[PDB]
Amino acid sequence: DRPRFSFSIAAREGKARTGTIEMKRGVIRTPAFMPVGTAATVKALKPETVRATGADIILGNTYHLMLRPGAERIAKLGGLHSFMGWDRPILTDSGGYQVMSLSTKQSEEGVTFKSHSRHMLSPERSIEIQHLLGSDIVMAFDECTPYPATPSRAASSMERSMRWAKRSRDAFDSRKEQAENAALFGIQQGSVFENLRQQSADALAEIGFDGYAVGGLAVGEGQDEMFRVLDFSVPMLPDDKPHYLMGVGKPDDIVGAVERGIDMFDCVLPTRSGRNGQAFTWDGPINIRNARFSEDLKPLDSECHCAVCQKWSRAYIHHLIRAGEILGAMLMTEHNIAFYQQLMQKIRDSISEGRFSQFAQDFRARYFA
Amino acid sequence: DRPRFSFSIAAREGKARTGTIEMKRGVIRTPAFMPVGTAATVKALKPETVRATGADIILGNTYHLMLRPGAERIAKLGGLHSFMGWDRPILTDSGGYQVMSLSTKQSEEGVTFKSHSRHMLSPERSIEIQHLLGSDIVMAFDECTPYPATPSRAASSMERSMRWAKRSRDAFDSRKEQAENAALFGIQQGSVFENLRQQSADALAEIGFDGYAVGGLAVGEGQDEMFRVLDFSVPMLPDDKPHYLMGVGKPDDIVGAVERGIDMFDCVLPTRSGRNGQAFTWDGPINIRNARFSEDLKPLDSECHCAVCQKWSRAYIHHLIRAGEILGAMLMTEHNIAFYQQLMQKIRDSISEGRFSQFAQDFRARYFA
Ligand SMILES: CNc1nc2cc(C(N)=O)ccc2[nH]1
Ligand SMILES: CNc1nc2cc(C(N)=O)ccc2[nH]1
Ligand SMILES: [Cl-]
Ligand SMILES: [Cl-]
Ligand SMILES: [Zn+2]
Ligand SMILES: [Zn+2]
Repeated sequence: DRPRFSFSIAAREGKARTGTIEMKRGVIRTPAFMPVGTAATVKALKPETVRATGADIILGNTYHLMLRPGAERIAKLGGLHSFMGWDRPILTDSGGYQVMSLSTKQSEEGVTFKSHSRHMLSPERSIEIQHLLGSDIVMAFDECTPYPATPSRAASSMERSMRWAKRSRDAFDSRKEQAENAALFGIQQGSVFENLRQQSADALAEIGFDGYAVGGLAVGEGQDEMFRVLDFSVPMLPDDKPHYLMGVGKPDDIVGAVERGIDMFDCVLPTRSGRNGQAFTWDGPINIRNARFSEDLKPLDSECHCAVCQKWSRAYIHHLIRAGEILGAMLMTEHNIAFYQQLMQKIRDSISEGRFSQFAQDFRARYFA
Repeated sequence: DRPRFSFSIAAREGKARTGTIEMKRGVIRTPAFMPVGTAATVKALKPETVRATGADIILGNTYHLMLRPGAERIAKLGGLHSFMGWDRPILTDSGGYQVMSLSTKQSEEGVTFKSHSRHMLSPERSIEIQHLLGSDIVMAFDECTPYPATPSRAASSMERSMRWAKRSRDAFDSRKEQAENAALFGIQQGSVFENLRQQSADALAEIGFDGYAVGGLAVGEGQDEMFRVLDFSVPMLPDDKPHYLMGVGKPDDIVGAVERGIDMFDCVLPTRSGRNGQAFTWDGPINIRNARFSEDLKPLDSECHCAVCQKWSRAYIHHLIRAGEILGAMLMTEHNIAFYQQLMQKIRDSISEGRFSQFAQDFRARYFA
């Protein structure tokens, strides 16, 4: 039987790594992309279709699930895995980002908020909610500093996040069944400031976590600045644990983040933009609503191995999306998630073969041609 | 290789019949239920899922397809079968019902209408559109008399429909590829009036068709009156050809119509009401939105063999529908279409075994308990 948590690095190229996370509910191949399952569903896909695209793990949103259908209710029904029919690992976010994005009164104890009914989130309650859901990878409860942030405000926010990281650690460890069966990741903060990022990394490593997220990015800073912060921030984290870049991102963001040592990603882009008509291809994204696709018999992408590209034309999917048909959302989403997984597979294989730098260059030349 | 069209009756009980229609693109088991594929999609289902539920044939809507994406466009892309990915028989309605329901200037030539752009439908253009789509069962272009109708107006409308039935026959026969590969059904009209129904049946049998629809019902008259009209109307049609009741209906409508000699059905009820939260069960319909289902771990129906009932709870589907999630529409629709197909299978098996009258009684006692 698999362990609670084991991360093994099988191959490296520069800062990039490829390997596996073994957990009780399955193996996660890294670098990994996690489809987002907001309200206990990856939108427009059955779980078997999510798995068929190659996903090893999905993300669930604590903030949404605690509001609807409710964490205690999900626990009474047997947990999130049983409820939605996904039996593999699930990583849950802590709610700290979405509570400030979608709901607030902030204090050292936590955050009180009104649902978009009054509710409360603290390190202790966030960890408890993630336990009730039956999460496999639990995220510490933090504060995602807005961008831009002054050094003083970034420091105060990071310091609070580090105090909350210790509270998250202790709450997780107090719950025997959670501590024995799930993993806990800490979140580095510090905005764009190298000294704060170092202080945050040091605090998290002193507490000790199973993996380390780079928080506070993809908040409006742009790719150049995100990459600049990753350049110095990722090396500060323990090398032997997974590095998770939260909320990223576009295909080119993923490639460059892997070049900088990131092992895990999540983003709503493939699902949300798929429903809006944007399809990812190796020649860049296309908007299938465009009239130029109305009689195009080619698949969404000429090389993609997904079931959508084996079976339906651009012309048909164009019609479905223009007509507002549910099947349009289904087909666009399956293709986009499959494309993302094929990207991750090419990344993993190229690192394993010592040709990832060439892959990244070739990928960019074609994607942006 | 299968013939263009062969209907064979394998077993009978009273007025009920069970058998098969063999066509080039597949065999249709009768009595048959056709899921409705309005705009080149059975809403929220891949074609493989439609087939997995047991459907042998689907219905396409000429009125919608001629407006979006266009009949000539579908032909240029290879036909409706290729376009949507359904390789089995498709029956297309003629557009006459939907043009008056959804769009008008009526004349002996046809109907001119504004899209909900000005457009035209005549017997000749309707048959041509159905050819361009590549329909396997083509419906004659008619006029669905509103209910209630005075005897004079019902007669005038039926007489026009019979003139249009001859024009439909001649247009179909003029097109060699259509005449050799598709079938043509005529539509009986005459409102609720026995003498007009007889005149219409006689006119259609004189022209000669591959099958005969009972038109003009399920237009507000209620089940008692629909059954009363079927009592005298179905025996007027040729016994050796299929009898198609257009736009019907609820499970109990289907059972009673089979008792009266109907072989084919279509209805949006399972798909449309599924998206609205109504699930069919052997104990009657339920509305999954109801709070009583929020913690109900049972499947939608306790006996249903569909993939939804094998895998997900009422509680989960309740959550999805309340949240407006696409997967809720997908799961409700797959279950409802599967339920309808299981109903048709039980009907076919009970007729084959000479126990359909008992099945109908047992079905009604439980469904309405
Ligand atoms: C889409 N961007 C994004 N940045 C994030 C940062 C965090 C975080 N906790 O710092 C979480 C989710 C995030 N999503
Ligand atoms: C839902 N009721 C319904 N009655 C129909 C009658 C016709 C007809 N052509 O008489 C066609 C479609 C129909 N749908
Ligand atoms: Cl999404
Ligand atoms: Cl529908
Ligand atoms: Zn694809
Ligand atoms: Zn079912």
